[PDB]
Amino acid sequence: DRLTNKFQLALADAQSLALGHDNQFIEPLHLMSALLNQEGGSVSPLLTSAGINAGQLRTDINQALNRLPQVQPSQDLVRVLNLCDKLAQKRGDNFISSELFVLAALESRGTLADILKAAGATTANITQAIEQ
Repeated sequence: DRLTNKFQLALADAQSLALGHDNQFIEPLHLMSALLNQEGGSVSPLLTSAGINAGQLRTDINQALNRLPQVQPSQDLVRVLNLCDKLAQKRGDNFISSELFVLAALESRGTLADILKAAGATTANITQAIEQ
């Protein structure tokens, strides 16, 4: 799609994570975990730059993943990805990058947004990190 190759690869990993954890749906949480674990990925350094502890974030995200029902993208994920698209359009980006997911997730309510807020993320410090 309009997604960067790195973002597409993280999505594939998110699917593997959901499968490996016996979850029926790939949730924004799965993608965040994949992005946090992506060597050379943009998400971890973006968070560190925004003043958010990426290490503790993956722990809280893993805790949330551990709470999901066990038994394929969820509508939650489709929704957040749609906002990523709109955000890329508003910022004038040619493609949808991983950093936008952090911003879109923060503005999409639900568990991931709650975790990000508690971790110190705000539309302001994430947007600043993105522009930087």
